[PDB]
Amino acid sequence: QLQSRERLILGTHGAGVVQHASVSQPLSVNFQSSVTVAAPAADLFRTKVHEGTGTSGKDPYLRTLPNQESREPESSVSQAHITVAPTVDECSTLDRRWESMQYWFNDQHPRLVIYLR
Amino acid sequence: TALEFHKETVRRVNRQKVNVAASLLDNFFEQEWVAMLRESESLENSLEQGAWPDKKTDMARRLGRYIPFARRSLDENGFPTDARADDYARWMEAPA
Amino acid sequence: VEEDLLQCDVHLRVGLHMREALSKGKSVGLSDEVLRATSLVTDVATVAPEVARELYQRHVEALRENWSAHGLLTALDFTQKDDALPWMQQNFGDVDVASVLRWARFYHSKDLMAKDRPRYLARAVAWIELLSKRSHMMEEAPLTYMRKSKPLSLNTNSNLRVAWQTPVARPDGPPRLLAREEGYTFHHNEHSRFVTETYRHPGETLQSRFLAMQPIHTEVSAKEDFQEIYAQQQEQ
Amino acid sequence: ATNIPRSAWDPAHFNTNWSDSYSTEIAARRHWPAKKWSIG
Amino acid sequence: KKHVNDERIMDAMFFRSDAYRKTQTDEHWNPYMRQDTTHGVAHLLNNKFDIARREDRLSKGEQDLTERSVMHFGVPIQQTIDEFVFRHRNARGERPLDYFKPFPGFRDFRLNRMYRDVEGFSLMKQRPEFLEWELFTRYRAHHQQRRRIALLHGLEPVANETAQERDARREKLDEICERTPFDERELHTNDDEMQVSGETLRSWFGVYMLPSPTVVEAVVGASASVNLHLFPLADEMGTADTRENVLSSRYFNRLLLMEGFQNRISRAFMGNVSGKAPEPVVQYMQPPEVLRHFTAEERAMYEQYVKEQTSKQLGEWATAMRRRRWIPDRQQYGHVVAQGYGV
Amino acid sequence: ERFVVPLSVRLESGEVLDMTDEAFGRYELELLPRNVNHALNYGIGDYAYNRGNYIETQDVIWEEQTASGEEGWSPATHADGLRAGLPVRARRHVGMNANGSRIVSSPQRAVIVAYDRQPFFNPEPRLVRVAFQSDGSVEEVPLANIM
Amino acid sequence: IKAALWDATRKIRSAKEAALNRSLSHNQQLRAQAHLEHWYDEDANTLQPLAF
Amino acid sequence: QRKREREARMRAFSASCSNLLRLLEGGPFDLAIRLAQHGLYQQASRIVDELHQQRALRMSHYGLLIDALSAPCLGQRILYGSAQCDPALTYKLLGDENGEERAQEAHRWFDMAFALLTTECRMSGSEHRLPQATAAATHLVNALMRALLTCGYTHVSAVPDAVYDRMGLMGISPTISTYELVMLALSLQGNMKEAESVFSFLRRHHNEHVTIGSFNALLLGHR
Amino acid sequence: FDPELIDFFNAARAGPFGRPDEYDAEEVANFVRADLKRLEEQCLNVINRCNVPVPGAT
Amino acid sequence: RLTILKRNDYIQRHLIDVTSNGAYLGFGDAVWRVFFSAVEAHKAVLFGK
Repeated sequence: QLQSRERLILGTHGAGVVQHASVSQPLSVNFQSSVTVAAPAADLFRTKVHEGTGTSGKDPYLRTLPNQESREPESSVSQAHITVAPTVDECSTLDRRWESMQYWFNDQHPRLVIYLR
Repeated sequence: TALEFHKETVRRVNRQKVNVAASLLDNFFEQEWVAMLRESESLENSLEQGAWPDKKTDMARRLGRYIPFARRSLDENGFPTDARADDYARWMEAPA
Repeated sequence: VEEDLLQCDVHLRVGLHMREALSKGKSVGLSDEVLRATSLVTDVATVAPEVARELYQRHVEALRENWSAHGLLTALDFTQKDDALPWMQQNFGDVDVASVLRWARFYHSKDLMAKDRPRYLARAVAWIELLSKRSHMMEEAPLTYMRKSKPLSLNTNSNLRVAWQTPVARPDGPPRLLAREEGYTFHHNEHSRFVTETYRHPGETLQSRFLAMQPIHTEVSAKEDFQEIYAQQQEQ
Repeated sequence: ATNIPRSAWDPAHFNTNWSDSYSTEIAARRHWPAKKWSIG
Repeated sequence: KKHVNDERIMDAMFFRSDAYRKTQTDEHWNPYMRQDTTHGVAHLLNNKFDIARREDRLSKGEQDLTERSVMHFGVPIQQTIDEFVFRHRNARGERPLDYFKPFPGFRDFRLNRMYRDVEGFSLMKQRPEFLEWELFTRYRAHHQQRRRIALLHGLEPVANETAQERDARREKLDEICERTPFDERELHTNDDEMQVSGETLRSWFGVYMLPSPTVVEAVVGASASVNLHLFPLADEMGTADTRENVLSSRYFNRLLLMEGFQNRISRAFMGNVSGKAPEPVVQYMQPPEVLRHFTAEERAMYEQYVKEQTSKQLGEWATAMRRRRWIPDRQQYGHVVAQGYGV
Repeated sequence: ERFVVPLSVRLESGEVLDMTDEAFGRYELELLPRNVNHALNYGIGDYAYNRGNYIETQDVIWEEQTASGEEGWSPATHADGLRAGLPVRARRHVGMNANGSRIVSSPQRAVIVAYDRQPFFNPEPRLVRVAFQSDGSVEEVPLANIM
Repeated sequence: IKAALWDATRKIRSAKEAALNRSLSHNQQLRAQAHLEHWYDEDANTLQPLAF
Repeated sequence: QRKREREARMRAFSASCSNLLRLLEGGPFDLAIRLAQHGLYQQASRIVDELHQQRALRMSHYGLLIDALSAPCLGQRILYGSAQCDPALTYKLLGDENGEERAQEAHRWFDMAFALLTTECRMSGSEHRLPQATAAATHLVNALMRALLTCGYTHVSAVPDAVYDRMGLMGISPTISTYELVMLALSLQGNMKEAESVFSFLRRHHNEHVTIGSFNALLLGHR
Repeated sequence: FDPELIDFFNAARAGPFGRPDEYDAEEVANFVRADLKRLEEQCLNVINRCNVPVPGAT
Repeated sequence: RLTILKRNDYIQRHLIDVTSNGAYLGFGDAVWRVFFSAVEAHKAVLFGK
């Protein structure tokens, strides 16, 4: 149950492991001097769908979330054997539904008592 | 903005001016429009139909969902961005 | 319809009638006169009061079944036995009743319009009511009305949604505009609930400054049943 | 539906228990020292 | 020259793109050549309805429908994580310290991600102090015994349940948890955690943080705040209450008002911020670095806009503290002037 | 039974009502934002509950997820830690003999008191020796009838 | 009065816009010369019939 | 081959248009129906403007005109010719066809129909508030919605933004065509997160009243 | 419910009560719902087996 | 009102007083099981001749 997932796993481009907000500026160590300072993101450039320039996290060197539609993983929850709270518009029909005796004799929200009342 | 689009930061700063003016405008609009839509207590009486021509329903509500201009992704010339939503967001980020 | 073979029935009849005239040696003619002159529309124009009365009665008793003070169906001039079929095409102009009645005449090579005429009446009526999509409209049932919806403030569940309360539900209520302008939009899911939230009124307590505002989630129906609304009002 | 399934690109479908590629094939090839005991 | 602009190069990047171009869409005959939305989206919006729904959609913020004309299967979360581990040579700094023992159970390859079970613990702020983590883990055990008994008698949370049932069920489960033994074999010592005893916990934290049912009773029943019982109140046989029962919610509901605890958990502000408004998050509250640049009158527009926004939410908290409500019996909004007492 | 604290209420015109705390807890606000209980959660997320109670925020997680369908009595398989005392929703074999190999019923809560992971001590199908929630009746029902 | 007059005026305006949105949609060459600004440079404030 | 089919289709449409204009300049109710159905609102409007004068109409006459104004023949014309037989783009490529003026006509007509329907309710001897429960007015709702979906995008999104809202406000208990047009307007708006919600309420309450045109709304909106 | 399904549920000349059975929309309702309960139970058991293998101990 | 009251009391003493203890009912399991036991016992005469 990853915390702040709706900003981290879903909307943080690089899955929260990749750090985008940085420059290509040269540091005198032999590792960080190998990266030349790149002149900034072009002002009026029309960039591609997967590639950004890399100025920010939301505009990273390779956009990560797809343009597909974002739908949850369809839960494994049993919507069939589940004991759910009787709404007024679930009891407005309570005399008509074919249910089992756990449905009628539930401890939590018993429904036969609702029917008999 | 139109005039000074090519200027790397001046365009972005004038686009901030745009986003502030249009925010003021759309707040103005969302209150001075629900005001004109609250002027329907003149017509919520037992002139229950008043058959064809009501001003709010729908001479005024026909015009539909409003588009605020702080959000209307307008391009250089004053027409919506041919560039995509992403490109235009980056282009119009803050001078910060 | 696309091929305009609606009238190939009468045109087969006239082509045969004219294979009679040409075989005798008489020249022939193609016009509305021979159209209305074939036996078909002669016998199908007499059933016009019979079919139309049935259509009207079917749809008025259906509405009485399911509101019933008005019907959608226009005035069929009853005793005016003439304006039945033009009334029919004005009433269900999406299909050619001239062809429906002349199709539903034969019932397994059996001319119903000579023998089982009430059978033809309830047959061509079924056929017009099904082929004409407008018939489906004015034969619709009373469904119920879903109030639009907006998310909760004190979020007990997300599936539990501030319901839209219209003045016809509650007149002793707020001066509300439409649900769009007041923010609600369309949403319901396999578990959705419709709710009004307000919290218990806080007096001068310490919880009333350091805790959360406890809500009593007053849950309202999922449907605005205007039919039961006017029915309650008739029941006073 | 989608010829490339949902569970592979869907971050909503991402495994809370996705234990990665080097992880297990590294923590597996180890052999913890055979001499936990002074004697044995 | 290597990486130096040149006129043949200008002529060449133009002869390469627009070789014999009759118009920008000369090669837009191929489908997976036409639908590409790299250098814009216009060529795929061919009627006014297309661009109409385009702009309405971009106003309402939904992802532009002609944007989705190219299918950009993103980068899989698994690929980004796998690449990260590959660059950083196993994320050795990130695994859970149980990864590094014999046969880490499958739960021990997934990284030290902030899983929500630290959503609620007001005790530990950012670095759990001594025995703070050990008590938080004991209470992880306590809420787990909670879950056991909750599914046990079937007090599970319900997808479509309402508030009255919620708190009825809550006070229902509190009754059995606070009265039912707390299970100790479940007390699993994780990586680098200290395995401690109940008496030591009850000594350092007080038996108010680790209350026995009797002390919890003394907290729920009486009304005083002056009694935070940081030590054992004896048993009904005259002894020390060497026992603990499950952590429910009503007991903390009792504590959270006594300013001894509201500071013990360092959320002390509640006295100083209880009845007042939040700071208005004004859209476009620009920094002085471009308040410098808003011209003589655009600065004025900016300040008028922000002033109207602050006044908006301030009158909004006025209407929040009013708490006027619709008495239908008067068809109006009643604003309470005073309260009573226990009636 | 009722233990009410009355409220002297002011009306829009001027008259004062003697209305109960309960009966105004039901009557509807004028403007109900979501940042109202911020005061307990200042600056940080403004919630619908007390963040002070880890336990109540934990039932926040419980109810929120269980509404979202992240939790639920899904069908079980062998992989889910079927150890002694895991809460489990079983389905009963409703008692008959001359019937063909079993007669099976609705979901009824249970908990496991005896289970073996061994593919030998627990063959196909793996009879889960369970004890239900009604009175603790111990019977062996396979994992096909467990949630 | 002014509301219905503006109604008739916006009728005319949207008709002059529609008589343009049809033309650009059904021009095969202005659509091969793909540009968005086509749908935008002309509008009922500038198409030939004007109110002044 | 496709060109020949488009030419032969525009020929039928244009010949019908010309023969109709000739009838009109040179009976009246079928004339107005055919005019508004091929797309000649601008001439079917003055016909009804004088048909209204003498109370030559009823509840359902303006209703007929409303649905016939949605131009089914012109829809099929545009469909064959410009849409390349595309049922979604036929709405988007009809919406350019004076969809506002056709929409203003459909609107004013519906309001006239409401007038006439309440007039009938109060002249039918039972004087009281009952124009809504008249399934006739509900079908005016369905017909105005069908005549709006054929118009511009503004109105395609107005069907469930102001027509549905006004329906609820006046108390018109919705019919199946209203729910399927809720769905089809949301579907040509792009708001599947609301269309599948409508469908959820239906399947969970009135699946006997779901027909295939609503699943059509879904298969169009997801598209 | 559908007329095809009723005409398939009641296409029988005689049944269990010593008399032909008339199956309505609801006597077939409980039938199709029991069947669909069965199919969902089997389907979700599948998916549960389909998430259980992980790289660690598949 | 007496008619209404003594219908209330009859449905309160013969059905609702029975179903008051869901735990007594075993939540449907016990009720089904006892039916299955009744037919267990009288296998002889229910499906006989």
